[PDB]
This record gives sequence, C-alpha cells and structure tokens, in this order.
Amino acid sequence: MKIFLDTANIDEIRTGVNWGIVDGVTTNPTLISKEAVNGKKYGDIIREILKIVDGPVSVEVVSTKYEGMVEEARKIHGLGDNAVVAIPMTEDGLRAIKTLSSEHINTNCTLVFNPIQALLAAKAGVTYVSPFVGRLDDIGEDGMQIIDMIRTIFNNYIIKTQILVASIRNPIHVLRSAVIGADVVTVPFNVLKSLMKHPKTDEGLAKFLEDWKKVSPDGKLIL
Amino acid sequence: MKIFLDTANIDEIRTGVNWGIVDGVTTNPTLISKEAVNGKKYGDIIREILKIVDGPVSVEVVSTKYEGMVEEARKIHGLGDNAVVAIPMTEDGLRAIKTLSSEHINTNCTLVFNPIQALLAAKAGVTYVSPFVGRLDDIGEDGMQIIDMIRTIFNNYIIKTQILVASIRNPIHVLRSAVIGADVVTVPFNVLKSLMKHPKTDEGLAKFLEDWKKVSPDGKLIL
Amino acid sequence: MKIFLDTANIDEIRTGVNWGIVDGVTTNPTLISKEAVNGKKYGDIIREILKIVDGPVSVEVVSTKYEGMVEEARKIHGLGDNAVVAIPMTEDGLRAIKTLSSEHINTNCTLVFNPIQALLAAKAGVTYVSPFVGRLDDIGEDGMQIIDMIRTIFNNYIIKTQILVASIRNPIHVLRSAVIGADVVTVPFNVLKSLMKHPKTDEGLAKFLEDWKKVSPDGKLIL
Amino acid sequence: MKIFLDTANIDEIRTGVNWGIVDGVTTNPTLISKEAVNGKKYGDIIREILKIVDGPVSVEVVSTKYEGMVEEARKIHGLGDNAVVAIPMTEDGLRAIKTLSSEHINTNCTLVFNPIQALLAAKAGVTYVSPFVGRLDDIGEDGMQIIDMIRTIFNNYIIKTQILVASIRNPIHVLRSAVIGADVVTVPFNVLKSLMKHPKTDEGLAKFLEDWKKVSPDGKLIL
Amino acid sequence: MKIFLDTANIDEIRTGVNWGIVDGVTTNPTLISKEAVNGKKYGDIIREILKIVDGPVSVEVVSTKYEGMVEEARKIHGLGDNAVVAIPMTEDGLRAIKTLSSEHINTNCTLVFNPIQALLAAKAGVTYVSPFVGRLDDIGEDGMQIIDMIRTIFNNYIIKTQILVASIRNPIHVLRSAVIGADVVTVPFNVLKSLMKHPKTDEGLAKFLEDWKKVSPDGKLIL
Amino acid sequence: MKIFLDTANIDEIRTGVNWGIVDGVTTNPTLISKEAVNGKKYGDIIREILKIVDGPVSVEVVSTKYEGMVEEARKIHGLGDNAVVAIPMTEDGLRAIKTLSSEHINTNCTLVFNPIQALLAAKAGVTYVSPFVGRLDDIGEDGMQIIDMIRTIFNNYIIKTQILVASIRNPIHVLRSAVIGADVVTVPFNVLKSLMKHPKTDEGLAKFLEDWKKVSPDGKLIL
Amino acid sequence: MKIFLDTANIDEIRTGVNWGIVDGVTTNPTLISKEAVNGKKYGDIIREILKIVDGPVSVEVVSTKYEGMVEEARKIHGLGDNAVVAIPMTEDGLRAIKTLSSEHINTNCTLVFNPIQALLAAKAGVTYVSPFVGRLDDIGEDGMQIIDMIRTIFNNYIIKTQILVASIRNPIHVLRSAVIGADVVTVPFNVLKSLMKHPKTDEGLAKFLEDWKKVSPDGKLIL
Amino acid sequence: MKIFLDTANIDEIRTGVNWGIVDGVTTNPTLISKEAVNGKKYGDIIREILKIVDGPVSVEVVSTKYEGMVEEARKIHGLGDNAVVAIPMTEDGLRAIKTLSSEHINTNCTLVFNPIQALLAAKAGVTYVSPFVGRLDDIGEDGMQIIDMIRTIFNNYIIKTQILVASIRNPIHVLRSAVIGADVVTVPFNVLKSLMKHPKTDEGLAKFLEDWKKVSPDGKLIL
Amino acid sequence: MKIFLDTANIDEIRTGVNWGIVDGVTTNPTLISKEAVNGKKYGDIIREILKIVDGPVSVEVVSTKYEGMVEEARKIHGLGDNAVVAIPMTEDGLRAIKTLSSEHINTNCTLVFNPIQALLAAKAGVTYVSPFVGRLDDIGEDGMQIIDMIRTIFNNYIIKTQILVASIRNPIHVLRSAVIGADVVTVPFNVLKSLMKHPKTDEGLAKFLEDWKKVSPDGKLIL
Repeated sequence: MKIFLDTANIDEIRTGVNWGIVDGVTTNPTLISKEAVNGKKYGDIIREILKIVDGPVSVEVVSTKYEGMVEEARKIHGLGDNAVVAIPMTEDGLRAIKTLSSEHINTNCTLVFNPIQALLAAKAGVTYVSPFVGRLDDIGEDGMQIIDMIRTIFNNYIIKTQILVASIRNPIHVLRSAVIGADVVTVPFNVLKSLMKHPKTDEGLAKFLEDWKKVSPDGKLIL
Repeated sequence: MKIFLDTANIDEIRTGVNWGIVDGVTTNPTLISKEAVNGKKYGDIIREILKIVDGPVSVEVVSTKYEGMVEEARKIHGLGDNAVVAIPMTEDGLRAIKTLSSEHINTNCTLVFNPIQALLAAKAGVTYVSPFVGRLDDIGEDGMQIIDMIRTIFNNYIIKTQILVASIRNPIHVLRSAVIGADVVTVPFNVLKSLMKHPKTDEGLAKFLEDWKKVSPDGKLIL
Repeated sequence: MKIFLDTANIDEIRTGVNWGIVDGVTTNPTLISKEAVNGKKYGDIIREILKIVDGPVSVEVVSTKYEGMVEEARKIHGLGDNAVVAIPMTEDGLRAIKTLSSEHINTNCTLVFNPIQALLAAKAGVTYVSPFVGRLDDIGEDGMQIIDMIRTIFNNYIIKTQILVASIRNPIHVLRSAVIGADVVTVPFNVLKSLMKHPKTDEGLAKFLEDWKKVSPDGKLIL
Repeated sequence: MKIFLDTANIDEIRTGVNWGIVDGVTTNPTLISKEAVNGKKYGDIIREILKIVDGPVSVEVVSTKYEGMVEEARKIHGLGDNAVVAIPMTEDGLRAIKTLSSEHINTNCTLVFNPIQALLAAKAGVTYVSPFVGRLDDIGEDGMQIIDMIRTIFNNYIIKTQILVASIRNPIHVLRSAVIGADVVTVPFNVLKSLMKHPKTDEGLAKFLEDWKKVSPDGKLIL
Repeated sequence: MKIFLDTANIDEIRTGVNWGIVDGVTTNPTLISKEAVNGKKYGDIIREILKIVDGPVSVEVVSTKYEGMVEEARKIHGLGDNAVVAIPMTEDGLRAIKTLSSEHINTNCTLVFNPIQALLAAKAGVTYVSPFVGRLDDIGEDGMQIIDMIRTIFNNYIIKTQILVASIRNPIHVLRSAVIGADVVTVPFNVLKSLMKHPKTDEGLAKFLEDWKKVSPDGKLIL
Repeated sequence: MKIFLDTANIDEIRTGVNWGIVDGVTTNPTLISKEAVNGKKYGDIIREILKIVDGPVSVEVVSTKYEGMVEEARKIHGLGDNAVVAIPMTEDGLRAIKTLSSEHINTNCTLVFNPIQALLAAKAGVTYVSPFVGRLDDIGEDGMQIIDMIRTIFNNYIIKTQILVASIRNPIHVLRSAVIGADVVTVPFNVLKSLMKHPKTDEGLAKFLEDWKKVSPDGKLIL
Repeated sequence: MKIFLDTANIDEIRTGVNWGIVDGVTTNPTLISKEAVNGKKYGDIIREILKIVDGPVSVEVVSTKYEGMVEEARKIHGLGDNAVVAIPMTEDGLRAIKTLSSEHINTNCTLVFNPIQALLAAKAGVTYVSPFVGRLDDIGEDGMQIIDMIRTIFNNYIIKTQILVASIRNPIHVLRSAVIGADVVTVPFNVLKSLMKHPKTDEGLAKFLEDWKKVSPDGKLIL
Repeated sequence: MKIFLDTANIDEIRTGVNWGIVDGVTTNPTLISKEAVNGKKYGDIIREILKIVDGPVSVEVVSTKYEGMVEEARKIHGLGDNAVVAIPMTEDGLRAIKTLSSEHINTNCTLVFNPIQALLAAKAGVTYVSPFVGRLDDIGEDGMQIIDMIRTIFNNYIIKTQILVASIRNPIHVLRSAVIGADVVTVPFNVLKSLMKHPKTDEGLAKFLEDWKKVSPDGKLIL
Repeated sequence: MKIFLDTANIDEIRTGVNWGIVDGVTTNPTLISKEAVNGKKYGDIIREILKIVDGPVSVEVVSTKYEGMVEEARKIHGLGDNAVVAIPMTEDGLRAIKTLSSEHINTNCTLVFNPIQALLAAKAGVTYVSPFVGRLDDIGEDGMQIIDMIRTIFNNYIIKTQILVASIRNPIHVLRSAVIGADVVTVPFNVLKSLMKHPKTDEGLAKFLEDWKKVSPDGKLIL
C-alpha cells in the first residue's frame, strides 16, 4: 500500500518527505486554498509540491466542463511527470478521464462515494479512484465498506485502477485500507505522523535504553 | 515458519542449536543486559551468538538517532553475514531501515505494536518486522490479532518483509503464528523446549517401548 | 488421500492390498508386538510386510536416543526402498529426522498430538507426520481439529511433509481427514473394511439384482 | 456441468437428445428392467441407447464378483466407444474398476452414498463416481451434502474422477449440483423436462410476442 | 411440528391415521379430482375424510370470487368443526380470509410462493399459510428458503398463523421444515411412510432380534 | 409488519383499502402535489384520505421552522385521530417531535437516511421513523442495510419508535423489511398490488380449476 | 446432561453407580445377550439392573408387533418405577409409544438414525429418543450432526422428549453431545471411565503430590 | 442510547441542550482547561454546566490519590444531583469508586482502554465506564472493538455499569456504539451537530418544498 | 466475573486484597509448598489466607482416596466459612465432591482439562470447576477453547457450578474468560497487577494533569 499525504501544506509535505514515508501527495482545491493565502500563489504551491515530492502528486482541475478539465489537465500534466490530474466524478469528468487516459496523462477520479462510481471511473481508464471515506463517515455510513466493495469489484474485473483511499481521518481508516488491500491511502499530516507511533514502542525503547545502560553506561554500542 | 530463539543466553542458544530446531536468534538490549554480567562483555556475547548460530542473528542498535543507527548497523553488519540489524519502529528507525536496505544490510524492525507500523517498516524495506505480541497481551489486547492483520496486509501487497513474531510468551502464540502463517516466531528458551512436548507423546512412547519389550526383551531392534 | 493400513497383521495387510485399496502400511511397536507372538519374530513380520506391500511401510525405531534411532533407521531403511522410518516426536527424534532426511531416508514422525509438534517434525525434514487423532479424542479433545490446523500450517508454508492421520478409530476420522485434505490416513483393518460399506449400497445392489432377475432369470448380463 | 439422462426409456432418450440438452445417459439394472418387458430385450435396449446417444452411456454390470464384473465390463465396453461400465461400490467393484481403468475402460462407480466410498472409487481410478442423492434424501439425510464433500475431497487431491450426481429427484438437486460444481448430473426425464422451464420465461415471452404485434401484426421480424 | 397428510385418498388417510402419525389432512381440488372417479362423489370423499381425521382437514373452495369463497367456506365450515377452509392467495382470497377469520372460521391460505404472500395471508387473519415448496423446487428455486424466511418473518411479528409446508416432495423438505421450525408439514402418503424408515433401524432391529434369540430361543420377553 | 400505501392518490388508496391489505397511508408534499392538480385542493386530498383510511395516515408539515411545524402538526392532528404528523429529520424537526410527543400527537420522522438519524428521532419520542431506502439505493448504497441497523439499534434499546420503511421501490424492499422485522413498510400502489402475485399462484389456481372441472363440470362446490 | 451407562454388565453398572457418575442405564437386546450367558438369565439381569440403578433403566421390548410391544412394555414397566421401555423406531413402535405414553409408561424410542424419526417418536409421546451416532459414523455420516438437528428441532417445538445419544463410541461423541445440549448420553463403560481422565490431570496431581512432599514428607494434609 | 456532549464549552452545551438532543455532558481536565482561560474559572464553568444540563454531568477529580479523589468526588457531588464524579482507571480510582459507590455517589471511570479495565471499574461499582475509542484508533487499534467486548462482558454478568463511549471522533463511532448497544456515547460538539445531518435529508426536504410550491405558491399548509 | 488470586503468597494476597480487586484466592499444593519454607508451616499459611481474604479461599486436599479427601475436606471446611475445598478431577474426587456437596461444603474441582471433566464435576455438585488453561496452552492446545465449551455446556443445562478459570498466564486469558462469561478467573499476582494498567491510561492521566495545571498551578480542584 502506498501512503500519500493529503495536504497542500509545503512544510507538512517536506517533513513527511524527509521522514521517507510519503510516496506521493494529493491536493485538492480546498487544501490548496488553505495554503494560498497571504501572498502565496496556488501556482507556486503546486509547483513546489511537484518539485519536492518524488512520487505522484495529484492536482485537481477546477473546470466543471469537459474541455476545461482536459485543458487544465494538460497544463497540470505539463508541470511534471509526477503530476496526476484529479478529475471529479461527473459526466464531464468521465469524458475527460477517458480522453486524458488516451493521452497517457495520469488521472485520479475524485469525489467518489460509492463503488459503482469507482467502477465507472475505472472504466473510463482512470489511474486512481479516490473514494472519500471520512465524508461517508460524516454522514453516518462506514466509508471503509465502500473501499471494501471497490476492492472486490476491482479484483473481480482485474481492474488496474488504483484505489486511493481519501478523506482519511484516522489511523483505522489506514489500517482498514491496508487490510482490505487498497492500493493507496492519502492521509492528512496529523494522521501520517500518528502512524509510526505506539505507546508500547515508546515504552519498549525506554526499557531497552535503560537496560543497555547496565551493559554500557555511556549508552553506546561498540562493536 | 522459521523458529528463532529470543535470548542472549549462550547456553540456551547452544542448547537449542544443538537440537537443530533453532533457525536463528533475536537479541535485544535487555536480553543482552541479562547476560552482560559477571564481566561478560556484550561484544563477546554478540560475537559468540553470531558464531554459534548459522541463521540470522538479530542485534539491535542502541542509538536513537538516524546517523548513530546506521553507523551501529554497519558495525553490526560487519560482524558477520548472518547479522540482522534490529532497528526500532521510530521515525529515525524508518529512515535508517531505508538507508540500510539500500546498502543491502538486513534489518529487523522491532517494537512494532500494530499492523500499520509493520507496514511502514515493510515499506522502508525492512527484512523483518517484529510485532511484540506478548506485550500487547500484557495490556489486554490479543497480540496475535495484530499478526493476523499484518499477514493479511503483507499478503495483499506481496510484501516480502518477513513477519517475525516476537514477545512470544507461550506455545499458543506459536501455534497461532503458524496457523496465521507468520514467517518467523522468536521464542524464549522455556517456550522452545515446550514446543516439542506433549503428554500423549510421552505416554505413547512409554507404551510402545513396553510393548516392544514383549517381542524384544533387550528393547533392541535387530534388523 | 492415501489410505494406509495401520496394522502389522500380515493377513489384514495381504487382504487389504489385494482389495487394491491400501497404499501403504504403518506399523508401530505395539501393533508389531500383537503379531510377534507364538514364535513369530518381529523381524520376519517387518520383512514380510515390506514384501507384501508396494507402498510405504512405516517401521518405528525403538531407541530413544539419537544415535540408536539413526542406527536403527538405517537398518530399517536398508530393508527395502519402501521402508519408512518412524521416529517419535522427541528432541532426539527431531535430530534423528534431520540426519535421516539429509541421508534421503524417508521418515515418519509419530506420536504427534498438536500442530506445532507436526511443524517441528516437518521442519526437521520428515517425510510424514503422524498426528494421533483417536488418542486426542480419548482425552476429550477433537483430534481432527489438530489435523485441520496442521493442514493449514502446512499449506501456509508449502510444507511437503505429508500429513498421515493416525490413531484412526472410525470412518468419520477418515471422512474428516479427506475433507480437510490430509495426505494420508492410516486405518485399522476394521475401519478399512467399513469404508467401502453402506446400507444403501447393499440395498441398492439387492434391488438391482432383483429387478434384473425380471429380465434375466439367471442374473447374468449377456452382451 | 454435464447433464445425463438417467433412464433406459428409448423414447425419453430420443426426446432429450433431440432437445440437444442431453450429454449422455446413465442406465441401471432397474431402469433397463423397466424397459425390457413385453418382448423387448435388454441387449437391444442397451445397444439402441448406445446408438442414439453421442455421449457417455453408462451400463451397469450385474455380476457381484470381480471376474464376472470384469468380463461383463469388457462386453459392455465392446458395445461402443461411448459405453461406460457402471460398477457398484463393493470390494469386488473396486477391484474391477482398478482393472478396467488399467485397461482404459471407462467406469462409473455407482451406489455410492458417502464421500469416502466416492474417494475409494476415485482411488480405484474410476472415471465417474455416482453418489445417489435422492436415496439419501429418502432416508432423511440431505443427499447433496455428500456431493459437496466429495467435491471438496476431489478438489483437495486434484482427483479427476468425475462426480456424477445420481438419484436426482428434482431441479434443486440439479441446481445445488451445479453450484457445488459436480461434473455431471444424471436426471430422470421428468426432471430434465423441467430444467429449461420457468413461468417468468413463459410470461416474458408471451409479453414480448404481444408487444411485438403492436409493430408487426403478423408477428414477423423483417430485417 | 404437526404432520398432515396431503391427499384425498381415503385409504392413505385411513392408513396414516391408523398409524397415529397423521395430525390432519390437506386436500386440494386436484387431489380430490384424483379420487372423485368411478362414481365417487367429492362430497362423500370430503365428508369421509372429515369423519376419519380428528385433526384439521383442509378443504379448498373452488370459487375465485370473494362472495363464492365465503359462501363455500361457510358450507365447508358447516361440515365439521375440524374443517379448515383453504383459500388461495388472491385478492379475493385475502378478502375472504379476513371475513372468515372474523367469523372464526379456520382458514388455510394456499398457493403461497413467497414470504410476502404468506405475510399478507397472515395479516388477513389466516389460520395457516401453505407455501408450496416442491413447486418452487420445480422451477429451480429452493422452496425451503421461502419457509425459512416465512418462519423468520412470522417470528419477528409473533404471527400466530401456522406455516403449513405444502407441495412436500421428499423427506428433506420435511427435515428442513422441522429444523426451520415450520408449524406443520403436509406430505403425500409415499412421503409419510418414508419418514419413519431408515436402513440402520432395520439392520439394528434385525441384529437385536438375532442376539435376543441367543438368550430367549422363542424370541419372547418373559418378565 | 404493517403495510401502508405511500401515495396521495385517492383511487389507489381506495382500491388498496378495499383489498383489505392496507393498514395505513403515508403521504408527502411531493405525493400530494401530484394529486392536487387541475382543481384538486391538497386540503380535500388529505381529508379524504383521513376519512377512507381506517389506519394511520401520515401527513407531512411543510414548515421548516419549529413553531410552524408544531402549529401545522396540531392542525394535521386535529384533522382526525388517525392523522400522523410527518416531521423531517432536522434540528427543528426533532424539537417539534419532542414537543408533539409531549402533546400525544403521533409523529413520523421522515427523510431519515442513516440509523443514527433514526435513533435521534426515536430519542425525540417519535412514533415512527421513516428511512427512505429507495433513495439510498438511488445513490449506490443498499438502503435496506440502514433498516437492518435501525432494527438492531432499536432492539438494543427497546425503542418503541416504529420503523417505517419508506421509499420502497420493489417487493424485495418489502421482503427484506419483513425479514429484518421493520414495523411498517409504506409502498407505492404498483408495489402493493404486486405483493399478492406470483405466477405459480396463477398456475396453481388454473390447475385447481381445471381439475375441479373433472369432478364438477359446472365448477361449483356443492356441500 | 445425564450420563447413562449403555451396558447390561452388572459389574460395570454397579461400579459406575458407585462412582456416582451414572444417572441411569440403557440396555438393549444385544447388550443383555452379552451378559445372559453361562446360565445367567436375562430376566434376572434386567431385574438386578433395575435394583442397582436409581435412575432410569431402559429395557427394550423384543416383539415387533404393536400388541406384543405394549404387552412387553407393561411387563417391563411393572418391574420398577425406574424401568423405561425401549421401543424401536417402527410403525408399530410409534403406535406402541403412543399407547404407552397415554398409560404414563416411560418410553425410549431406539434405533433412531435421523432427526425426523426422532421427531416422530417425540410426537408419539416418547420420553426419550435414542439416536445411534456411532452407527452413523460407521456408515460415513457424522452421527453427531443428527443430534444437533434433533436438538434444534426439539428446541423449535419445545419438545420435552429427551435426546438420549446412544451408540456412543468415544469421548468426543460425549463432548459434542454436551455442547449441542443433548439431554442424555448413554455410554459404554470404557467410555465412561475415559471421561474422567486426562494426562494433565494425572501429571498435575503427581506434581502437586511431589511438591506437597517438600512441605509434608508423609503426604498428609494436617489441619 | 444516551447522547452526551463531550465538552466544557458552555456555548456548545447550551446549543446542544437547546437542540434537545443532549442527554448529559462529560468534561475532563483537558476540556475544562480549554475553556478556563481569559479570566474564566473552572469552578464557574463546571457550575454553569451543571445548571444548564438536566442530565448527568461528569466532572473528573484531579487528585491521583484515593483520599484526594474521594474528597474531590464529594465536593463534585455536592455541586448538584446530576454531577457524576469521573475517576481515572487506576488502583486509587477503583478504591475511590468503591467508596463513592457505597456513598451512593455516581461515578464515571475514565481513561479505560481495554475491556478488563472496564470490568474492574464495573466491579468497583462504577456507574459509568468510559472507554476512549478514538485514542485507541489513534494508536492503530479499532477502539470500537473494545466497546463491543465490554458490551458482551457486561451482558454476560448482567453488569449495570453503563458503557459510556468516549473519545468519539466521528459519527461511525456513534453508529457502531448504537449497533453494539453502548449505553451512552459522549460526543464532541461537531460530531453532535453532524449526527442529524444527511445530504439526502437536505435534498429530500428541498424537493418536498419545491413540489409543495406547485400546489401552494406561498409554501403554506392550510388545514 | 470474579477475580481470584492464584497464590499462597501472603504478601501478594494482602496487596491484592488492599487494592480491593481480589474476590478470593485459590491455592494449590504447589503454591502452598512454595510459601511453606524456611520454617513457615502450611497450616499457618492456609489459616492466614483465610483470615486475610473475605471471599472464597480454595484449599486443595492432598489425599488421593475418597475417605482421606473427605476427611481433609472437612478439616479445610472447619477452618472458615470462606474455605472452599479443592478436589482433583478423579474418580475419588468426584465421589468426595458428591459427599461434600451433600454436606453443604463448597468445593472446587481442580485439574480439569476438558469440558467433559468439567461437566462431570458439575454433575457431582461441585461449587466451582477449575479448568487449567495455561497448562493446555503449554501443550499446544488453546486452553481458552475449553472454557468456551464449558460455558456453553453449563449454559445448556443451566449448571450452577461456577467456571473458575485457572492456570491463567496472561491478561488475554482473563479478557477471553470475561468475554466467554466464565464466572471466575484466578490469576497469579503478576497478572493481577497488569489488569488495571494500560499505557493510554497513564498517558491520558499525565495529559489531564498537565492540562489541569494550566488552570490550577498547584494541581488542586477547589469546588
């Protein structure tokens, strides 16, 4: 499972990228809008992310119309080989995805909320489909179930579209995604850092440190 | 499923290896601290285990910082081709693992307590991930469930990182590990011994031997 | 699933073999003791079974010590290519199996009562492992569960050791072994006989014969 | 799944075969004896069926002894390439099947009532095994469960013997057989007749016809 | 679970009732038509069954119109307190059932083929609902599933309408009905007889009787 | 399970009410708006339905504000004892429901789309909660699952609020509701009439009719 | 769960009763024939068992005809209040049970091999029904499944007939009966003995005694 | 299931209470510290909450020592009858709870992270136990599983301690709590507000409004 | 579920009892023998425990014979009302329990290793039955499964004997016991100590304290 950062915050991304545990980044108009304030240009935001992120960087078109989506997609594409064009799950989006796929421009179909939408996006030739599990959670349905079904459907049809779990709110979304076998999760920074942590890890380390001192007071390992 | 001995006790290791049932050893700073007494130096203990054990011998770094970890890892690695560098599940540890994995130094990510930690370790290129099941048990969480999920996650993504079940407390951790399909269990000596024993084996053998004496007074099998 | 006869009774063996439904034989010191009475020598009994039987014939060592097991194993092995050396699940047994396996001597680890013992035997390189299901039944534990677990464990690690279900008491052990997918069942002769039988088979055959008499008074099929 | 007709009634066979949904025929002494009346000879009935039916035609020996079974089997075999010799599940039958199998004579082990009998028949090399589900139903045991277990057993050991579900009484035996994955069902003609039928098919067809008349009073499709 | 005989055949009814295993009878226009031959009047047949059978005797109205149904139902009801008026699952039938239920005339809603039909019948106040399982089987639908769902639905709402499984074709319909907890099964005579039989009962009794003769030559039990 | 008609069409309601199978009616602004065209006043629509429907008639307030809801609810209430006030699942709705409940005015909380909303409505003291399963189906989630969960939640807390399955589109919604144990379903007229129908009922009746004629050519039942 | 001894061996019975773990005895004509040898009369054996045993003692009629069964039943009944009349599952047996039940004579319907037979026996008013699980095992059918089904059926209809599991061959029949919730198991003496035993019980007791000797050299507990 | 607000924010509480969907409030030292700023005193915040909330209001002791806990507990208790004393899951806490329970002071054992802790709190007589599900989620374990286990455990032992699911992060914690049957959830305000919301509710409401406009231009309901 | 301390260590018992989480104590000859050293007498240890512990205190007889067991049991009983006599699962033990039970002496059947032994003990009237789960774990069998089955068996027959899970090795035995619904667990002190603890409790408490200091530097709660 690939792990992306779901943010437009350059500091978070750079931190996560430095940790070596971020395989890519997904942004979205809202996320970018958070960072493009007080002088910051979304243009520079996107470019910087493209630059410092080795892996796929998803940037969403803003046009709701086919032609505008495809044009914006091409612009996004031209920004860097790692750019992935996020296209919303709409009639025009599916058209755009099919066209972009034919142009070998990587696509991420976003705002997916059920498995059939996911299937449609896959059938359009989308590289990634991004179901928003947290937003399903928000409305009283367990979002992860949609990921499970999409996984099954995609397995059924040997679909190559990657399932990119988005709207991840907590590490259990992440755990469940992994157990289900989703291809990618994209996670907010606060979730990302929580992923490495466990109080028994901290406790274990402290005890290891403590006992090592009995062997070597300076706490070094000389071999 | 491979079976390692989780000890720094040379006699236990020597005994288990002489049984031919020990596929490797895992040490940790605490286990080493138990043996590094009465003048025994940890450097000798480690080198001696490395000598006795054909298979992987996991030796944990003591540094908590990336640079110290890779420096220690390289020194550990220099002790013998069978050395595996145990690195804790920490941000620095993941960075160290990634670095070491590229240097083709075998690693074992230790102090793993949930499946996502294990996944992150695997994604850093770790050779083994060591979830500490007994320590989860200690806190009222069935540790084996984490192994099951890791197995599933690792199977989902054809992850080649080996699941090395650690903090093994009893033969059912071992049984469950095997049924789950964990790659390795590492077990304290008291556990290792227990694994081959069963009262019905003892009873059965005694009966066989008694019955044999009815047909061969000396208890011999002449063929 | 192979069906062995678990007996040293030559008549049973010759009969079973002649029925064509017996793929091998397991003996053990008790079974042999039953036959080696009134002047009958165990050595002749063993040799005769090796003769009558084309399939594997398991003969158990009696030594409890590694050196004696291996010496007796080689003598057993030397009696015929179909000889399989049964080695009890003990520390020395595992060592013996490892050695014998390296000498390409087929082995059968017997007196196995749980799946981890079976795993240890497989790990030592044993050709067959023989869990004793009836004896578990005897102590209020459903022995077949252990076969199920061993099957799973073996499947998990692509273990080629054959599961040879022993201490078979009834046709349901056999049925369940088959459904589980045990490699072999070794059954006493009375169980073997019962396997072919069913009241509806008898009834149906009688009815067929009766109906046929309406069309062929002398009960022949002339074509 | 193949569908055989379980009858010796020539008219039923001709009818079934003309429908094109009959893949073969199974007879048995009772079925044949029912047709071989008022002068009609069983030799003629058998030959006629073999002539009519392109696919396998199962004809059961009547001898209960190995020699007679094998002799009759060879006569049956010589009647046509599609003749399959039905042999009852008995000790002699298993012997006969083993011999016939080595002679590349297709066999069908009949009067099988549990999965272990089926396994024995497979082990004898039988081409088909015929568990009688309706006769189990008759005695208050869900006959199809036996098919399920046989399928599982056969799957376990990659057994090539075809499961030929016999004593089929109703289309649910047929449905369940298909869902289980039995290789063949053999069905009485009245069951065969029902399999193509469904009231909603009838209703849908009539509706289609009625609606079509709105655009083509003469009910034709001119293209 | 009650057991009714599903026949208009006085001899079968007389025989079953003499066995003391028949708790009632269901007739239907067809079953009655089978018996209303050679001058036998349906009125006699019905009255005779009513006379022989202590328990409920279900007699179906022939009218398809509400008024005719209630008129016939009242006449049926007048034939004896044990008469149950069978009314088909139709709009008029439901109206008739509701009316009759208020007049405290027992009713049996027949030709029920799905659980919602059964529910509607129950809601009309019907005493029994008779799903025709064999007729579902006939069309490639496991009829017993409908019984299971009706049982569940009826349990959900504490419905006192009795589930009367009809179109019973075999002893497994009966077995499954009992396991599901259907209130009543109505069975053709051939089925009723079969229900008490089992080859192991026959075999067991024969053996008992043979063994008894060893201790009591005359086969008597003198106490 | 109660069955309501989900319509404002007086003809449908009168037809269903005449069938005797309609326990109540739910209307909604849309449904009423369909009928209140070409002169028809919604006022008369509602009154007529109240009049001809013996059971609960749900009429939805139109105000989105608490006070208006409560006022409209009281008006609706005053229209007849069988009037039930439908209140949408909103903040004001819950307030209105709690107030109306305190006033012993029956309430139906509508536009419920998950189980927690249902729980909230129940906690407000609502008489019925109406999850709209078809509308969930419309958006690619199986609406019946929400009914299942609500049933479980309500069972958990011995909640007396009736689950009123609405947005019913087909008889399987109805079947599943019944199997789940929903208290009520409200169904469109086309669904309602389909509930009584089954082709095997029609076929069975025709056959019964046909065979009865063999007993009585005039097709009468004279008793 | 009651535990009966399935034997006519007085010594076994007296021993079992003295252990206090035997709640009754079932005999059958075979078991009695085993004891009624060398001058021992069945009548004395039966009377003696009735004496030794406080619980129910089942004695089987030998007549196969209703009148003889009932006559023998009354004689059996007349021997003591704890006498239970075993009646085979046959047509005449059911009639006999019905009659005897009406005469408040406790009955045990034996030679039951499927759940519908058991149901029929219960319906006739039988006190116990005795399904023979080992004999089903004998014919390749898991006999315990029949007990499970009977338990369910009996539970469904609140049947008070006690399920008396007979033909018990091993402690797993007993375990499974207990887990299923059979009312009674009747077990041969050798099974009875085995039920109390477990190697870990012996081991634990030996260890306790050994440890206690450290604190009380003469192994007494003096308080 | 009761729904509490997990906050010390008076405005949120007032808002939630005004919505009439808040059954109680839980505070904790952190939540109050958030509000007790800019001159605001924790004493006033607490008192204000108690006055505004009819339901239980949980206020946590700060002492870590038994005596400090019971003294603070009694002070908290004295503040109002609806005050519930929150006591952390510690040895001192259990002691305090037992004392407080005996003094009939309602208690809420907080910082519970596994089911056995919850059981210990229940056994101390705690009124509520508060497992922190989100904080388990935070560390990669599905916190709701703990609730499920506690529910089972409490059900097993008819424990009257209410399960108060805390650390609620999303509506799915809430949904799952209700399905499990937790007695209470305490939710942050943003979760509380989300619970009533669903896009289809909004859509449906808008559509109803729109359609009602067709029949009543002014959008009124006149009756 | 009650929680007993499985020890004869007075200091552990005092400590556990002072925590208020110890409901009783189980001793056994090994445990007692461990304490009864360096002059300390077992009579004194036993008496001291009985004095210290308010709840049941289990003390095991050492006699292996009925008379000795009963004699010792009565001495144990006379030591205090809370004394429970532990009796091993043996033939004599069952006899002793039956006698002691009739004398209203509370008993604990120990060294139980399967569910049927447990059932026998219950049938003897034992107050508690103590299956030893850790010792089953020791021999590669999941000990808790025995508890699950015993619970089921006991539930089936409404058995009042308390399931006292012994040989508890870890908190998961405890957790599983609680989830299964065992009446009692008896745990070694080190397990007892762990049950109250969780790292997140510690972490949460520290955080609560830290945050509280923001509103109360002295860390007090003045109300």
